[PDB]
Amino acid sequence: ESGVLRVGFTASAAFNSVVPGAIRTFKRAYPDVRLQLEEGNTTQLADELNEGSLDVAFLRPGFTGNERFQLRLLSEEPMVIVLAETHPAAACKQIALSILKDEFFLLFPREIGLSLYDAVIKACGKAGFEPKIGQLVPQISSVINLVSAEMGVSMVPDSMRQVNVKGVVYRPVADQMPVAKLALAYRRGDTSPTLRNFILKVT
Amino acid sequence: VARGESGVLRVGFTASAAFNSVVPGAIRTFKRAYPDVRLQLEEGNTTQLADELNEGSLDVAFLRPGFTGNERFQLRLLSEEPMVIVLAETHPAAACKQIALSILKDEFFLLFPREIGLSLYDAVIKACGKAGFEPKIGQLVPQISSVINLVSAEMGVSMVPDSMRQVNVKGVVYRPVADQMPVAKLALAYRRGDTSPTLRNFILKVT
Ligand SMILES: O=C(O)CCc1ccccc1
Ligand SMILES: [Cl-]
Ligand SMILES: [Cl-]
Repeated sequence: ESGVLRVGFTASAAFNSVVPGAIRTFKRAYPDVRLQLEEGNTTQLADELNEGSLDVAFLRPGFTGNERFQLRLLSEEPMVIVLAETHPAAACKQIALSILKDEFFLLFPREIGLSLYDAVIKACGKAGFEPKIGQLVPQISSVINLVSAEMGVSMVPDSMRQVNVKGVVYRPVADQMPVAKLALAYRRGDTSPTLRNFILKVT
Repeated sequence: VARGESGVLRVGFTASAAFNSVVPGAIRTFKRAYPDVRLQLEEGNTTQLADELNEGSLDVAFLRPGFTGNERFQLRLLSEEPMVIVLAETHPAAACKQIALSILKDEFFLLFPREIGLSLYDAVIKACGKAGFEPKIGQLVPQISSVINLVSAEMGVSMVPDSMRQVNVKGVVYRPVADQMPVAKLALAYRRGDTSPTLRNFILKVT
């Protein structure tokens, strides 16, 4: 219809084409709706849904509260490896996650950064080891730039390939099939026509 | 032994600054040539990084000059860099190789909170200010990366450093500004009189 709609997403989720593609499709079909967009991590985006300062969110499932919200599983992209071009393993078409047992891992801060981190370590432990914590920077951008500086490595969703930083390469892992999970989140009982049309343009 | 071969150096940099090739390049060079120093890297906006320099929780920073209180620190001006226009592929102005800023006087602009960004925000307003308008503030997001993803959603336009060409997001292109010459300055800030050897060797690898 027409009105306001507060849409949230994680910075890493925004690269996933389904996030700007849904905002594009909704902006075109309902150009009178006042869109108000927000960026934030999974837990903070959930607190806004609870309090009411947000209507729908592109977040990662598994957070503590997925029962009291309506969760629409969206897509599953694979997790690739960020490698410095100077690294000798960059020549490999596919990397065994086992090969990076002796490298530092630049990941999200262990605290509010609860998304993806837990997915890296779970896929990483399956290769039979636990990554030593390298540098902890709260943004994917700086994670990828810090790999360019030869400060370590990391695992990122395949949608991170759009960050074409000179000096880094993106290679999938052949040992396993790690994936990044995304979900559409909104409260269980919402009657907003402006919101309703959004889940319909997403799905 | 205490000649900078070993020890701890804390380096700071802003989000946008990291994309510039000087920041990563300097770090690897220092790392390569001084493996045994514990590098403690961290991100922050220029205001936060400078305060960390003054308070002693940070040894050197890659920040943007001009911030208030910068005369208290030693600033080595790094290489300047032009500011390009970001816009969706579907934008009709994307067909041009160079864009005039007066073209987008009513176009919604996708900027960032002035608190998270002082200089780049100032450069944007000052550029459009010379173009003869104040930018229609559309949405505000915290990381720059996110304005490029939001510009992919046709939610407006924005102006970012030329380093962000590396953000090759499907649906956005970058075209330089033709009617003016916006720029994005970068400096290396440290304490005037910090004689930490590890710090001094680091300045050598930057300049
Ligand atoms: O580099 C940035 O991320 C924005 C530039 C900036 C940020 C904060 C203060 C001055 C300049
Ligand atoms: Cl000096
Ligand atoms: Cl001086």
